[PDB]
Amino acid sequence: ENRAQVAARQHNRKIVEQYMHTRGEARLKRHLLFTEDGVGGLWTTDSGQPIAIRGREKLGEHAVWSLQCFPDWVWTDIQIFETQDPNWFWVECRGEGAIVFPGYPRGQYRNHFLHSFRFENGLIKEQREFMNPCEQFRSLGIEVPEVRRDGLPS
Amino acid sequence: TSENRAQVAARQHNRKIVEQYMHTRGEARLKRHLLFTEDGVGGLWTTDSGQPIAIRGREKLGEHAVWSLQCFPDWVWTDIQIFETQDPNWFWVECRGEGAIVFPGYPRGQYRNHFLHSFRFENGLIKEQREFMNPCEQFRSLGIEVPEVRRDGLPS
Ligand SMILES: O=C(c1cccc(Br)c1)c1c(-c2ccc(O)cc2)sc2cc(O)ccc12
Ligand SMILES: O=C(c1cccc(Br)c1)c1c(-c2ccc(O)cc2)sc2cc(O)ccc12
Repeated sequence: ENRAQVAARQHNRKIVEQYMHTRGEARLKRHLLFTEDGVGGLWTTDSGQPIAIRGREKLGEHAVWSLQCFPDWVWTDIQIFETQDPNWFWVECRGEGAIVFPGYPRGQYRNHFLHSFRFENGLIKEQREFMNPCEQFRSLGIEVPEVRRDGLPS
Repeated sequence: TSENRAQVAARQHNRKIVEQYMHTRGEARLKRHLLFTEDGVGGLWTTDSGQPIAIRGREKLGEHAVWSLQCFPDWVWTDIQIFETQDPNWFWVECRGEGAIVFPGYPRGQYRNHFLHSFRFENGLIKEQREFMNPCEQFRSLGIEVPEVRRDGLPS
């Protein structure tokens, strides 16, 4: 069983690496790193509900959109964490690029990210990204509310 | 090997400290800073301003606990999942948290959120703790209006 666990972890790490380094036109094929029922998406949004893209086909369709609205996106400062689960990885990184979001002025978006990758049978079953949406608000020209700190110590 | 045994031992001990931290609640929070190195850092990495709020030093962490017990009087971490990593001195935690929020100048509220924690260790104690959440949920708990990204132009 330890052999099976070890085997899984090394292959899955390569897939996380490939995902995090997928750039440009290659993003159109990134969904091939998922299971047929794989899910990806953004877990931290203004509404408090995740935005999940469900299914390898819908993920492939969505990459076409992502290529237009984040045309030069790169992940940077990539740190991949294996865990005691050979099928679960976490990634700490930054990301940056132009943001061309429908209905908003073209801007530049930079943020810190955490990604969760869960695997099934050698491919990604669930990818989740977590960030501070306040930085995406700023990139879109949306006013960020400020918590009053006057009464706080520091 | 002897080096592998030392890494296993460090990871097992550090996991116990992460567990203790995550289950520390009530008055015990006043002593949670003893789980840190003398120069340890803790705090909140995701805020409205985009800059972390870092509390630097075991002494300052203990002093800050006094404020934390006033403004989050009954905080609980729930749904705790602890992740060891290939670094015996680096752990991640996925969890939820809940409690009253009693922030100066705001109405008393109830705050619920999802959290990720990072714990880095030195010599058996916490050198750096960092907390990551979506601040929009804390805005809601304080009665602060959350801006809405318009979705009309997006694929549905
Ligand atoms: O930036 C995204 C995004 C980008 C790529 C994938 C995913 Br999933 C989400 C956001 C949205 C989105 C939703 C549906 C789409 O088809 C396209 C974009 S809504 C929204 C609200 C926020 O407060 C912050 C970010 C977003
Ligand atoms: O919740 C906290 C917080 C930060 C660090 C430790 C603890 Br405990 C709580 C926030 C603040 C704070 C700052 C300085 C203090 O001394 C006490 C509170 S400001 C702010 C702004 C946000 O948008 C969201 C959260 C906070």
